[PDB]
Amino acid sequence: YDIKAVKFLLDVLKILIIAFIGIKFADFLIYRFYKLYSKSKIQLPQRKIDTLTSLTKNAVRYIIYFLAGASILKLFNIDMTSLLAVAGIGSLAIGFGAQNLVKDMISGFFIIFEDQFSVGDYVTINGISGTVEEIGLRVTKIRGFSDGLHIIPNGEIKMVTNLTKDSMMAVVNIAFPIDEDVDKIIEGLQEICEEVKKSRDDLIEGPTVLGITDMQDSKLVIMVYAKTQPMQKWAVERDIRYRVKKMFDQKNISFPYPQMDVNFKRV
Amino acid sequence: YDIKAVKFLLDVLKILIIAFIGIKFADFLIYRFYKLYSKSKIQLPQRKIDTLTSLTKNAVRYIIYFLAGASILKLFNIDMTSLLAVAGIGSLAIGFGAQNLVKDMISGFFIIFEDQFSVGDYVTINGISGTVEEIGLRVTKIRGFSDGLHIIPNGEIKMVTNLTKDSMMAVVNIAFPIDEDVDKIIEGLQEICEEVKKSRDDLIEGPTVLGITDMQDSKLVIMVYAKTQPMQKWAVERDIRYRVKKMFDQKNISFPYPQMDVNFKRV
Amino acid sequence: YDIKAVKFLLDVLKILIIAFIGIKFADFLIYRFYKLYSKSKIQLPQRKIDTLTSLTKNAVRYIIYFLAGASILKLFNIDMTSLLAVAGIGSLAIGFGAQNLVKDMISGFFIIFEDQFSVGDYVTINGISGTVEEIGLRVTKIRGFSDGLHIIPNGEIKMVTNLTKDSMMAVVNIAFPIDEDVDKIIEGLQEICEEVKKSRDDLIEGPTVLGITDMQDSKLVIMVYAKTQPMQKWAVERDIRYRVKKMFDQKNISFPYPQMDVNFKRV
Amino acid sequence: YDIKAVKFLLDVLKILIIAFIGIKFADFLIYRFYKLYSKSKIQLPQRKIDTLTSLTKNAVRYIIYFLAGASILKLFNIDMTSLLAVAGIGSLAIGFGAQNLVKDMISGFFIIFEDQFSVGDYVTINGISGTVEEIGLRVTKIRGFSDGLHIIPNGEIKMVTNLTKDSMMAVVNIAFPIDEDVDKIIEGLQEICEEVKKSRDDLIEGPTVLGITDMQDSKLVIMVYAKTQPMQKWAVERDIRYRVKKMFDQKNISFPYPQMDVNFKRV
Amino acid sequence: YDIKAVKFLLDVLKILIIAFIGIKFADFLIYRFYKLYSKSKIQLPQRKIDTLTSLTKNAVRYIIYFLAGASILKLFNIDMTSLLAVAGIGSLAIGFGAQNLVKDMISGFFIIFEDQFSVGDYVTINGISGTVEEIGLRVTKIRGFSDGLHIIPNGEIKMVTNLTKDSMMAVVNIAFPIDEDVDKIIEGLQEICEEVKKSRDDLIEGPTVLGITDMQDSKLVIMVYAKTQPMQKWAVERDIRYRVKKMFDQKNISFPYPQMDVNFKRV
Amino acid sequence: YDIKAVKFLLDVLKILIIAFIGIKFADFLIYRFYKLYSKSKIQLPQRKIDTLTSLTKNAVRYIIYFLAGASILKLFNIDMTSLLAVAGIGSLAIGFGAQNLVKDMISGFFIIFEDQFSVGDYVTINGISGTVEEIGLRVTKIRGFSDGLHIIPNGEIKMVTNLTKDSMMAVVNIAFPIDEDVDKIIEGLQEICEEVKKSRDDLIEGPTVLGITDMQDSKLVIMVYAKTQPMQKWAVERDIRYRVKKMFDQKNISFPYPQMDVNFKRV
Amino acid sequence: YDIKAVKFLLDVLKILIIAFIGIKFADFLIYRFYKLYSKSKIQLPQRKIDTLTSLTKNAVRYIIYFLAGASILKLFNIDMTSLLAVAGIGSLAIGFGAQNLVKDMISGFFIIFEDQFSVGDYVTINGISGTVEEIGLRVTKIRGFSDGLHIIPNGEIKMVTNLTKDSMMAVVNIAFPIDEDVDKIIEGLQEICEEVKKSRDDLIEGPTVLGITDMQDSKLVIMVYAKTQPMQKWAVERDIRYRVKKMFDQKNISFPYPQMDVNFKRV
Repeated sequence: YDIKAVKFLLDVLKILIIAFIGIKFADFLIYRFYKLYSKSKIQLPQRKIDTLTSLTKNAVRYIIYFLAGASILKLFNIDMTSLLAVAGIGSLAIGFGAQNLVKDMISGFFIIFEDQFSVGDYVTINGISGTVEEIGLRVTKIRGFSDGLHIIPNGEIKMVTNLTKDSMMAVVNIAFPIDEDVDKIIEGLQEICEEVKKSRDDLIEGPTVLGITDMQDSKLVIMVYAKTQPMQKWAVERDIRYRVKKMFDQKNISFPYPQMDVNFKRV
Repeated sequence: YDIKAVKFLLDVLKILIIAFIGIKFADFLIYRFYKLYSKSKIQLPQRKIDTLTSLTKNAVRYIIYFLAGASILKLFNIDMTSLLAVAGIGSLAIGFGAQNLVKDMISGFFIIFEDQFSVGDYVTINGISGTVEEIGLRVTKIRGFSDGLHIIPNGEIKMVTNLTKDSMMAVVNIAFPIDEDVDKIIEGLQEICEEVKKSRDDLIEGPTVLGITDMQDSKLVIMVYAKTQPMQKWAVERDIRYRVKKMFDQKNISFPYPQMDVNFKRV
Repeated sequence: YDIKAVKFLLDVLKILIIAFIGIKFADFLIYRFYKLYSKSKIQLPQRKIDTLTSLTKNAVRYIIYFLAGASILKLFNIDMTSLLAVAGIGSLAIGFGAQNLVKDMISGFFIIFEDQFSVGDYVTINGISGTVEEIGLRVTKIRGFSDGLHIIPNGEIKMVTNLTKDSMMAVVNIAFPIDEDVDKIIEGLQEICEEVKKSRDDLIEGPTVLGITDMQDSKLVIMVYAKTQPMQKWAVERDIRYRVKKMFDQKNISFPYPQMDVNFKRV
Repeated sequence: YDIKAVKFLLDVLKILIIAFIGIKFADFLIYRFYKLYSKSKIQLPQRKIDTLTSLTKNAVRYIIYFLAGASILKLFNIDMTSLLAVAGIGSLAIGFGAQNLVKDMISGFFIIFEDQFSVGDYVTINGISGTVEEIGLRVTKIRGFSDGLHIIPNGEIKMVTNLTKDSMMAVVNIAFPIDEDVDKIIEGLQEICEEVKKSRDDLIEGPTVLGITDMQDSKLVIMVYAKTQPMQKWAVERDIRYRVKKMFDQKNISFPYPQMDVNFKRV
Repeated sequence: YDIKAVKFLLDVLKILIIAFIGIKFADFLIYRFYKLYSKSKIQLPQRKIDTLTSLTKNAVRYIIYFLAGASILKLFNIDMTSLLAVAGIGSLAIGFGAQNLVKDMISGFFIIFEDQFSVGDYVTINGISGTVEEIGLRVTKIRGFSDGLHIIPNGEIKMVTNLTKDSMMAVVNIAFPIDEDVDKIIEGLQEICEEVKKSRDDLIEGPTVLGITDMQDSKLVIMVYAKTQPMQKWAVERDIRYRVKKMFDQKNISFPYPQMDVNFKRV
Repeated sequence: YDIKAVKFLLDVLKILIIAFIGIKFADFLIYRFYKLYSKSKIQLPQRKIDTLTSLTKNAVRYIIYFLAGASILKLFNIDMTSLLAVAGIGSLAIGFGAQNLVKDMISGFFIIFEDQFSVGDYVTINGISGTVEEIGLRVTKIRGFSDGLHIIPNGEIKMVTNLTKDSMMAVVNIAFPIDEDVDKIIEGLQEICEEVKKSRDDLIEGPTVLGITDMQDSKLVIMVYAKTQPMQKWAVERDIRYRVKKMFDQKNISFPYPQMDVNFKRV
Repeated sequence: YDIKAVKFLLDVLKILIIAFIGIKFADFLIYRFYKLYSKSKIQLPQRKIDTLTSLTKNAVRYIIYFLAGASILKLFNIDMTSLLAVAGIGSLAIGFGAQNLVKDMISGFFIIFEDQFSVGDYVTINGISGTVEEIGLRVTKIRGFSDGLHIIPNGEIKMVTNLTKDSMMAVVNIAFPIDEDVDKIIEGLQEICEEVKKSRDDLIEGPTVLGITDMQDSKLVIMVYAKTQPMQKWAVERDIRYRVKKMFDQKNISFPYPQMDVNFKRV
């Protein structure tokens, strides 16, 4: 007439005392990871830490409940494989929904750690470009000129192209009619290059004229370029453009107006 | 002649009393999570809470049924691995169909918690732009001017670019014929910048003229820009455009009409 | 000389009596879930319910067969892990092919439950727009003007933008030559706004003229807008367009004809 | 000196007699599911059923071999988890390669069961449009006018838009110069609407003129529309187009020729 | 002082004799599946069968090694779950990398079995079109006119549209100026239809004129169509085009030259 | 007072001697698979084989460590399921990161084995075209004319279209004004066909004129085509183009200059 | 009255002493893998190594905690399958989030090992082109002219096309009016080819004229090409362009101006 109900009550008593120990233990650890991060009130307000700490506490309570519960269910002869094919709906949903969060974190870790870019560089990252403002661990902030502030999760960084770095390149493609006199234009472009090499202090390499970079229908295109100091690219381009307009005027050279020629019939 | 039928009836009696205890226990917990969320009738109507609470109750009944059932099946010597390869069709279908729901909730949690944007900012989020109206946990609402109200699930937020924030940037690209007189145009643009810096109180930085931002075929393009107070961008741009038309008129300057030039043959 | 063949026949007899019990039990449950949903013949015809109920019954028969079978196979010393790596082909194929069905259902549940839109609103949902006609749980129906009836599964709803709701916005972008007289045009547009504010009862806000919304090459574009009652947007726009044509006529103002200017050589 | 070799030979004898029983059992079931589907020679030729039945038989033979084999391997002390990590290559490859097949079947089941469309409707399904010819369970056939016969697997049906159904809408967008006389044109369009309302019997709603649906550069566009009987849409549109050309002729109205205006310099 | 070393050596001896038996057994089965497929040298050269058979043999050797090895490792008290988390790297990599192969085979099976197309039809399959040359089980070959020979794996077949089949449709959209005389043109097109109905034997339905299929700016488009025998579509279209050019000539009708009209200022 | 510490030390001694045996065994196998592949120094340099063999050795050391370790951890009563949920992070990451590698190898195996193309054919493969230079097992090399050398991993081959093979097709679409005289042009094109059939030895089929392949606005297009020897396509097309220009000259035929016709107003 | 509490305290003492041993063991191994990589301060600063080593240490502490903890939880009768469905959320999230890291490493290994490109070549890799600056194991650095520095993770390398290598090809497509004299133009192009073959030392093959590579509307296009030394392509093209402009001038040949011809009506 059975004396195993003893081992039974022993076990359910073990599960209960261990779940209690675990709960108090965890409320202690959450309170400590609380107060230690609470008085050095740097990275977070006591409104966020509150909701975050409450969130941690609730997660640990529910986990501990589920565990004690399924263990005690095991004791009343419920099958743990069926219990697994039910709890595994949550294992799967959460486990996979969280993978983006983990991808963000790993990616961010390498962005920060490989110094792919620092809190001031101008970068183009996934078709969007701007000046980096914050580098978080999960998320990166980047303010374009006029574009507004872009907030990009780190997992979404396919390629990150960094302008700046070891200086930028400024480039102007100026187009003339094919029609036109090449050597005159090229000599005038070089005069602009010299005037700008003297007149600026942000440029490290150029300006330089390199040949006919392109030829098509009724226009031929020549390129001037120049290595500039970080964030000066556009200033230099705008300057070169102004001077090129001026040189179109003084040197009396035709503008690259589109140029058709038509045959006539009257009827 | 066997005296194990005792341990057998003992077991199936344990499964049944535990499934009963679990069902009553859960109907109690659902009734409490019911009435506690029921008289503080804030976020939900008693039509929604009804269907939602009925839904929870039915899910717990079906889970408990499945558990008791598979355990009793285990008792009649049915294999739990085959039972698993059957129940796992549901574990997989539900577990993965729900991963979007979980992704939404994680993403939403970070949107709210990192204050990526507040209930008033103007944001562009996945090619769609508008003024945010609700920030849920699963879903975000965003009303574009004329666009209608966009409802976006949170898991679908690749990048969220926020305009507004620390002020916007207003930009006008005005285009003149290459043909034209640069310094006159630039000086007049600066007169418009001064008149607008005086004439407005929403601007915090500009307006400012920066050089020849672009040059092509028969037009050259100059840019004025100006940091404005949140949501004033467009007002400022429209103002600057009006003034620039006016200045085209008074200063007598040619409009940037497309400009071909054609050669003739008669035949 | 063995007396375990007894426990053996006992077991296979247990598996058989349990599979029998399970089959009768389920044909009973299917017959009840049948007749209860059968005389309240609302949502389904007795041709659909027949094929659906037959389908349920066959699924339960095949599952029960597979279970009894794999258990009896376990009894003749067949390994349940190899049996698992065979049955798991079906666990995987079905479990994952069904995940879209589950995704549809979850999504649909939230569409209905968050009242994202009701059986009358005009919505644009994944590049397709129309008037919603049915809101199912798995699938949504939406009839565009001329487009035909679109049937969209719920899992395919990335964003659902809802026009209507708290009223629509009607917008007309009218374009004039840059060439033209701005204040005359604007005053005339305001006369059209006043005449339409008087002459209609669907509009709740506009009409209103806001500045030069755009300026380019040989055209400048002005915008009139107006908040209208649900589904009136287009009536209002068509009206404003008519009146704007009329105002081009009476006020004698040039149409925005594209405007080149060409230089001549003869040869 | 061991008397367990008895239980050993007993076991391998059990695995063998059970694999034999299983093979004969299955060849019987395949032969019956053969002859029963063989004399009602409706949906399949005895060339297809032959290769399909041969295919079923071989699959069951190979599965039964693998099972008996891995069980006997278990008996010579081979580990079933390593055996699992080998067989699972096939469990995974097949299990997942077959998921499209399962997706097709589920989708098709719902297409047929929700009567999303019947064997005659004209549907646009994933950018492709045509008249449905067969509705299978795995695959749908749809013949476009001139397009050829499209065969679409059911799992690939994102949205299925069905034209026809509760009648179609025929739409003509006729464009006139802005230049032109609106009320004359509108009255003439209404005369065409009346003449067509009289002259046809396939239309159920229109034809109707609704206002200036669009206005741009040198054209303004008016829309006539009309609900028609299934598959008459295009007949009605072609008719309305013919009559509109006729009305351009008789009423002497200018065609919407693109309309530039150009300024001259000679040089 | 232990007499279990006997059962130990017994076991490792069992694993060894079973791995030996399995290896000889498999080399026999590979040699037979070799010579049986070797003298009926149809589908394969004895250079392919050699490398394929060698490949099979090596796979079976390595699998048998891994099995015997992990079993003997189990015997020296190595844990099979850790062994599983190592071998499962290969289970996963291979199991999933092979899923495309399995997808190809399933898809190909259905293409062949549902006779979606035969070794002569002209099909468009995933944006690519051509005449089918081989129908494999894994891969399909399709030679476009000028395109070269396309080799498409079967798993990549989303939709397969088959032209040919129950005949093709040939279609010519001829465009006239709006300017023009409709009934003359239509009557002339019908004369071309009659002359071609007489003059060909590949057509089964047309040719036929159906109305104004389109109207825009300065062109109106009329469509002639005709059901033709498989692969004749293009011959018919080219013939109809030639005849339509001839009819433009004889009947003296204006070609659909783009038609602007321009206003002049001199300055 | 326990005499199981004996079986304990026995076990950990078994794990240690088996890990030692396994390590020496593997360093031997690596040294042999080393020296055997080392003196037939064909496919690899002794710098690659060094780093590759060192890599193999380190992988086997770490695997053997992990196994011995987890087994000894099992002995001190550490749970192997928790150990599994930790090691499985690596099982998953590696197992899935390697699936591309396996996909490449399978695909490459079939490319090589089905002789889809050989080391000289001109192929277009995923939008990129070129002449194949190497066919590896993991990766394929393909050098475009001017394009540079493309290196494509095998798993990335959706479709591979092979030009060459049973000869190429050369195609020239020449366009004339609609305006023009069709039979003259066609007869002249045939004279070019004959002159080229005589004048070349790389062509196997053409050249041939087939009708009006296209008719539009102000141009009608005729096609000449011809089956050529592998890699001659372009030579033939270039030749036919030259001759067609020559024939435009001699036969005095109008070029297909775009052809508008304009109406005039002065104001 | 139980004497198993002895084996109990024995076990938990075993778990504790093994977790202690493992912790000290690991802090030792981390300190060694620290100091050995610390004084050879090459690839890393002692700021990075610090944070990386601290990171390793913390990871191993948390893993060891989780293990000891779950083992001791197993001892108080907590179920390890439920414990597995909780820890598996992390196994899944981390295991899958890290798969990109693994993919990068494998890919990079093959890039380095197959010398697909070296630290100087000019490559186009996923639509982005530039000169390679660093080849890491996880990530590749590539600086475009003007483009800025692109940092690409290795897993994102679909195809990597390498220009340079066995020399580059420089290509110029020059276009003339159809109108024009072909043999004159071709002979002149050949004179430019000869002048450039003499005048350069970077070219290894060309320059060479090959026929009418293209013919259309009012232009015909001829191609000159030439194999050049690595990185000279563009110099050569720019030179050939300059010379071709010069040759348009001297030889007096018409530029390829777009060429319409128009018919007149006055009204």
